Amino acid sequence: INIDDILAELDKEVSPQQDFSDLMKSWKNERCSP
Amino acid sequence: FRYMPFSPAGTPFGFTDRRYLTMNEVGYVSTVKNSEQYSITVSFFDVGRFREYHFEDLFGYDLCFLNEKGTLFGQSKTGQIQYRPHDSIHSNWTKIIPLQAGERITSVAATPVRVIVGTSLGYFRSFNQFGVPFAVEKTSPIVALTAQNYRVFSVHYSQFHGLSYSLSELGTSSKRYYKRECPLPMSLPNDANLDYYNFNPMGIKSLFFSSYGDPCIFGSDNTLLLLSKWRSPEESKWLPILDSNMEIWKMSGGKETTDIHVWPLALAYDTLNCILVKGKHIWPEFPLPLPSEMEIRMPVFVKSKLLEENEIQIPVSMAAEEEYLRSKVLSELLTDTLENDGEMYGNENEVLAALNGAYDKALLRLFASACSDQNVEKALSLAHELKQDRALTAAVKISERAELPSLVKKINNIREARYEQQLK
Amino acid sequence: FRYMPFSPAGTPFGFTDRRYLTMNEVGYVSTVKNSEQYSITVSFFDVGRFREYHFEDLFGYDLCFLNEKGTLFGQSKTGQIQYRPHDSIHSNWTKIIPLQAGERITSVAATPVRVIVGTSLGYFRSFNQFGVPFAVEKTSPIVALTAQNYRVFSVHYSQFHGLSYSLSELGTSSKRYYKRECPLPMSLPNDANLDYYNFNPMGIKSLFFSSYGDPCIFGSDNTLLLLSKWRSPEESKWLPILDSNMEIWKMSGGKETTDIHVWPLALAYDTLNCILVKGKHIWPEFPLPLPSEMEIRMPVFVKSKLLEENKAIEIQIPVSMAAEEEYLRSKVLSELLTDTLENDGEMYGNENEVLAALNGAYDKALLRLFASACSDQNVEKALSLAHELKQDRALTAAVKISERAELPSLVKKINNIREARYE
Amino acid sequence: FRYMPFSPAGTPFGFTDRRYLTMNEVGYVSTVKNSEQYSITVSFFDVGRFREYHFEDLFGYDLCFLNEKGTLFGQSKTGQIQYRPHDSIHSNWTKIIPLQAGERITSVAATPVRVIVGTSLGYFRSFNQFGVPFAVEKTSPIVALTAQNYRVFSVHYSQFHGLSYSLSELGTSSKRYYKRECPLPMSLPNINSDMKKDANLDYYNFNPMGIKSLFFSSYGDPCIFGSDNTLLLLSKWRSPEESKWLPILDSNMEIWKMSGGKETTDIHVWPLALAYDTLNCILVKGKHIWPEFPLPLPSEMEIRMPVFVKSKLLEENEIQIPVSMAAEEEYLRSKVLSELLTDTLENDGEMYGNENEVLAALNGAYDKALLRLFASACSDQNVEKALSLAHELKQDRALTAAVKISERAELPSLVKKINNIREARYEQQLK
Repeated sequence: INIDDILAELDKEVSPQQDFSDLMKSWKNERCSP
Repeated sequence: FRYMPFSPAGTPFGFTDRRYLTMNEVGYVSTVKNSEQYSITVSFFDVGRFREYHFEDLFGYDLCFLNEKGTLFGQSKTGQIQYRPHDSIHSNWTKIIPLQAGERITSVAATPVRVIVGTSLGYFRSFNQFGVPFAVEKTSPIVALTAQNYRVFSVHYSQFHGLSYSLSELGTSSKRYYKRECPLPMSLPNDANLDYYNFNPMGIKSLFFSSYGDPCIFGSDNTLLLLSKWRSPEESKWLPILDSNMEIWKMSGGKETTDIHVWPLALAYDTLNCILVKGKHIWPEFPLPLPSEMEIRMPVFVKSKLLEENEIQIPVSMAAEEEYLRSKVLSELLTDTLENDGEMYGNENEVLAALNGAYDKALLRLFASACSDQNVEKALSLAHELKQDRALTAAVKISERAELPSLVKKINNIREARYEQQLK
Repeated sequence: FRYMPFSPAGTPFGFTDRRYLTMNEVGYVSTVKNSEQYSITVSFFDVGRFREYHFEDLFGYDLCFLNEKGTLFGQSKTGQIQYRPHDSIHSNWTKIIPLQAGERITSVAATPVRVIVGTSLGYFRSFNQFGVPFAVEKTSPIVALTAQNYRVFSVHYSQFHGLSYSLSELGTSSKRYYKRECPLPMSLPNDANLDYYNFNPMGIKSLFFSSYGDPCIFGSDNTLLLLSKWRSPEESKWLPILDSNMEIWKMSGGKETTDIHVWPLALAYDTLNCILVKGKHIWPEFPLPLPSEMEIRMPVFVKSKLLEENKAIEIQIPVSMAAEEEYLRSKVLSELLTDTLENDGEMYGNENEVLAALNGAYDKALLRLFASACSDQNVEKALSLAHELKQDRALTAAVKISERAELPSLVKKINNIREARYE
Repeated sequence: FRYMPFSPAGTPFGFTDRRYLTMNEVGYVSTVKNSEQYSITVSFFDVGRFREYHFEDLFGYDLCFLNEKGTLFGQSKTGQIQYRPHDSIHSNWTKIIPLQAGERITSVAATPVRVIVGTSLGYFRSFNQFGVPFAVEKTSPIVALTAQNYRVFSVHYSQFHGLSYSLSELGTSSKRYYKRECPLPMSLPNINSDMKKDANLDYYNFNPMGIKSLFFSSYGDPCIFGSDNTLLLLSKWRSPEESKWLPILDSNMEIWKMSGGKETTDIHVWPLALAYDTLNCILVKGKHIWPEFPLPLPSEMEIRMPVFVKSKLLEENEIQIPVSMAAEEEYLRSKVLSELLTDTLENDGEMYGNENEVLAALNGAYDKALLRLFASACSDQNVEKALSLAHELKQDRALTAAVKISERAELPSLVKKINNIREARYEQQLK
């Protein structure tokens, strides 16, 4: 018995933090690769 | 039996020589012995709108009540009070209370309009916020007193009457009483902590108010009560919501221990801020540690039936019933606060909405177990409480998966009667 | 003080090793302790409706409550209960009640819609008939419980303040109380009767409801109490309506026999069914005797006045004392029924004629006192009862009795009430 | 614990063989112990209207209650009463109450309409003057009772209840309650060990609750006088949730204020009944606190609120009081009499015809002494203490004279706040 999909429809009826997590991820990949 | 002066969450001297006098959700007041005199500190939990100070005592104060507007001090033998407002513009004043032979002062109160001094023979003297007296009234002896924005809560007691609260509201001119001397469900007491029971015989640690306007009281049973529906004259119930003998037993790994205790400060929406004192002596010491938190749980667990399932892990078949009660209780304190007075902050509607979403969801962990053991009547009555209508058709798809086909008809019989209700 | 697990009309062991646990109008329970377990013997009074079953008690159930639908047991120390309907289709579920260190279970109760368990720290746990809780609440400690279709009776007693009832009802929407802890006008007590007080220290024998919705209680005071107008909080008053010790002296005809003990069972609008216990024990034993019924009687008679009256020669009471009882019994029993027909509807259909029987007897019981009022040549003794009569045919009959007594001034006073009563 | 029978303001035997039974504004009645019988003597206070008569007691009528219409008696072991009115307008009939094993009767009552007898286990047995029973009702044990034309006032006590009063009313055909079994703020006599040698043991062996007298007002509000030596008074009893117990008088202050700072204990206070504002008394002066034959004249005494300090009167030297203290006492003492009197008018009306005149005479002296605080507060330069005093002035003419007080204080900023209170009355008064 899984109610999570039935709960996932109950509530429904680019983001500036995610850009900074990608600049921090692309910076660590830079300094160690040849 | 003796009367002792009471102040919210005070602490005695012990072998040391510095104690707190009050401790609530604004600041804490400490005192320090100079053999001749005392040095009183008034330190605050908030920083922005307030400053701290300290001054020198020459009388021996042992009663206080610290809140937002002022700081009402007191003296337990000579009958001498002093009122020190936090503002620099308004000046202080001092008045000396009439006392008869063999009389004390038990507790004081510092409402934004009135100032209440209740003594240990029953007198109820009420000033105004500058020092003009208004009344003298005779009631039962008073052993505790507190207040919020306009309301006043108190605990009477005699040697033959018995415990009784009283909950009034001195407004601008309205003096609407709500409960006048109704009885109160609490258990008084009957070692390292023998120094405590000489200090406070009544056993009430610290009574206070909520942040929403609901009285609480933390007894010596270590069980925080709460009052509901107090705007109604005939519906008041005392809902217990926390056992400090149980939250410690879970966190100690299923074990009796005599090291962690509970000292409360205030209440929030659903959390209790606590000074987890660790040691034999159950009062906190100096300096005051950081106030931790603790959640509220309705007392439905068993001390024995968890141990046969082996920190402590709970099966879901027992954890489901507790969340059923807890969102049921919290709704009745929230659905009336909006309807009668209203909301203060503005975000009160969305937490109300998400609390209903925990109500129907926690029922469906139980509703599925009722179909698992081939029971149609037990699982029928549970579908009359879901005020959320989008979970009604959600239950029908759980009815077919357990293959109780007559039960599938009955839920659709419920939906139609609540469907015709809306059209009228 | 010790808190003991009270059960309705329950008797202790005594020297024997078989005792009862309950008693009411539909059934009773006896238990016998064998070598290793207990043998609970459910046994009914009605045979035309239900069937007897009985089995082995695995834990030592010592609390019980028997109603028209089912039964409910429980162990006071460990805290395990059991609910068995008399129908075979519905199931018997077993739930374990959470307890603390040093705590008993005082009493249990069973409604056709709810189930209540009250402990000795004050918790008031409420279920439904399948085992889904509704609330956990905190009140004063409880020593007795009693339910009917919608309404629950309770009795509280703290170690400090105590002796106070609280008549609640469990509505379908919200529990709306009617008396929240009002004080109880009943007296705690001040060898075969030694173990009755080590088993039930309060001395409450049996508390119940009526069949017209009015609570009662029979304690160790040996007097039947009854609450009138319980719905309105303005005029709710207790009316003591039966002395149990005075009816014993009335049937014997001048003999005070101290080995007849009374044991009430139920109420049926006029009569009290009893167990005329004879012996050193005030409680009955094996086998249970027959039901015995007593017509209800006010405590308005004097011990000494009936002694000197019945000195020359059942107790013969004079008419001067006889119509005094009949007036009050017509006065109490009138008011109890009029609000019930006004608010609960008819149940038996013939209720409106019964009021004419009391109101008819209301007139005659005053008129035998009315001649008892004027025969002592005192004018002041009689004129107030001309108000206290109800009917107009009574005041018509009140003018003919005043003429033969040669009171011309009392004739015109009864006439003046007619100008008040015709308007 | 042992119960004892009760009567309003009744002295014990002491050591002699004559004592009083009751004492109120009608008259004092007394017995003299014949060695085998007893001899009642019924004396009045108004001799031009009614007349002193007496007879012989053959049964020990030690419970009594005297009023304007009749004079009831009673024995607390036989349960036998007899209603003997003053004039020859009624007979003297006798009805015997059924008593049980160990039971007693503690008090009686005498109203113009009904007769009430309560026993020591709660059988509230109601009669009338015409002698018929009404209902036997079961309440808590009763140790005190009094009444007036319809209402009754009782005091219950148990070993399992504690002190609790009850204010009900016998109407025409229905009895209604107002405060059924509410708890009571009264001190019980804390009898210590040295009082078993004191001269007052025989009083406390006679009366353990220490209630010397209870009575109604001249207008109909309840009172009491316990062992605290204070006169309590219940107000606003018609509203069921706003009852107040105001101690209007303390005897332990008027001894010390009138003895000139002496702690002399040889004078005592004994109440009889309460007037409009003054209190009639019997000033006993001796080693025994109860009055003895012949009784002194009924003297008057004015009421004082308890707002005076013992210590602060010692540096001010009959002890004299300053004007800095006398306004505040008079402000309170005129405030509660302006609360009791008004609600009797708007529910009942006039009882003697002169109620509006004493009403308007009181609100003026209230507003007059309120100015004395205003002149002391402006000289100490606390202008917000002055503003708080302003809203209480009831008459508009009180606001007018207060403007002239402000100009001698040289505060042109304060006077702006006062005049805006004055015009703010004008908008609401037109609604």
